[PDB]
Amino acid sequence: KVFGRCELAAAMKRHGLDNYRGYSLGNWVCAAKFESNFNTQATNRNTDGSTDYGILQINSRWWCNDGRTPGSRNLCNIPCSALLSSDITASVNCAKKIVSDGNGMNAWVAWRNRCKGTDVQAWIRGCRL
Ligand SMILES: CNC(=O)/C=C(\C)OP(=O)(O)OC
Repeated sequence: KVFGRCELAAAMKRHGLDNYRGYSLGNWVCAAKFESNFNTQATNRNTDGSTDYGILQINSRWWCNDGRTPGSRNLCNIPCSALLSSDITASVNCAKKIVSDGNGMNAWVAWRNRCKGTDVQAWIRGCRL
């Protein structure tokens, strides 16, 4: 699924991500924008052989099991495929563990480089939430 901007905002709000660990909904939307362009089925191989999965590009080196990432962990206790669902529940739950790990949303490199410090509120401008 390719979410609309406000559609995704509403889904993230519905699943308790707005102001989770103090990150406003804008931040989650901006991150998903530059991670997946809103597309739940987004996958990208990393040069180290891990893969990033879904709207928030959760990585198999630590978070989810894909069975092909030697040495990795699965700290969200999910197959990475479950991060590709139309329903964002699994991604949202794992993103909550990721963002609580200590470095906040800086774990998402695209958030650091493209969202951090910006007028992230634009991402939810005009949305009925
Ligand atoms: C295209 N994939 C990515 O940008 C992966 C990002 C850095 O990983 P998170 O989303 O940082 O992974 C837990």
